[PDB]
Amino acid sequence: ESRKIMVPPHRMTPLRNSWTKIYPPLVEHLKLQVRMNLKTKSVELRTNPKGALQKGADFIKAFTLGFDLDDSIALLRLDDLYIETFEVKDTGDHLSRAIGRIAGKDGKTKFAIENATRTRIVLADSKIHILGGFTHIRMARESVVSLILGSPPGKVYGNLRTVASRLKERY
RNA sequence: AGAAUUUGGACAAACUUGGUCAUUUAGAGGAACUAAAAGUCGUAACAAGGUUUCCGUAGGUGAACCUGCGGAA
Repeated sequence: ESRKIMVPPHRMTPLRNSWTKIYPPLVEHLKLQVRMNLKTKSVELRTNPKGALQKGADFIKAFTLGFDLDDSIALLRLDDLYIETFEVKDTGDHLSRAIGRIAGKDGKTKFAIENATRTRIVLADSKIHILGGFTHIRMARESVVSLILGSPPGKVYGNLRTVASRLKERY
């Protein structure tokens, strides 16, 4: 029993140079066997005779999606971690500057929402992936959807301050 | 045609000398109207929203990396 994760040709060279830190938790912590098909540009994970294949698939799928090495190791460990993918889909007007509104100047809005909601976000052209806990993904996604659908920067930043406080608060 | 006697002298800028119009009074009076300001400390209020990871190309190049431009997720 096996899984195949297709590595796109824009995350291929980081996979090869950081490959030597990717396969050791895949081959001794997880006890899988791992091959990298250079023909199909894919990663194959097979099970030996001696429920972790989905964990390894999510590990390399996070790296495939665009999350860094330590972020992917954080997904491989830390059972309470999830990752949500969505396109914008809500062109000059709407597509070419809603993503500029998520980013901001030097990505400071994305950095602010990452630190406020304790997720971390990779923003493609229009493909947003979010790695966090369940409630953390909920709040980061609500704020990202907010500032692609139109909200004032004061409103989204006040909501970010408030969500940081209430997510870290007991009671 | 010069020159002065002129040949006759109309013309005449500047100087005396009464009224008209505009303005200054050295200024001083009169008797009207209108106006008259007592309140620590108050800001930077003032403003837009292209990040990650590759790929090509031009330049700066230890051909590494950076920057600009063009694409991909």
